[PDB]
Amino acid sequence: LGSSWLFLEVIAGPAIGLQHAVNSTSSSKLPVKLGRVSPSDLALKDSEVSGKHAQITWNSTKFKWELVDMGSLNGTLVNSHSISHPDLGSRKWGNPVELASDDIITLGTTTKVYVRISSQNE
Repeated sequence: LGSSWLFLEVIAGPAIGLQHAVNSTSSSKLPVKLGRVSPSDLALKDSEVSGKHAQITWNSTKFKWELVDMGSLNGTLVNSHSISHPDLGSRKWGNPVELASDDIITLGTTTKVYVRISSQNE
């Protein structure tokens, strides 16, 4: 580790108090996993998310941070905007949406996680 830093915090769900962060130098450990019950990184045990709603993974090539919607039954809205669950019946995995500092995700009825991204001079 040692490059950049992303931090997230569950603001309203059946697990208020879960936070997720990682460095831009993390490879197979970076891709976060927000979900109800599973190997996911955030435990949002809300019926809205059968198992996993969404996650995050970014690129250091174009320095971009985007999240995806794994079977977005309820849907994952970024900054109050359904960016990856635009098609219900489709339940498509969706394409990675780029998140930003001060953003906000909602993968259910009220489960909303704060999106923060800060650097680190090491």
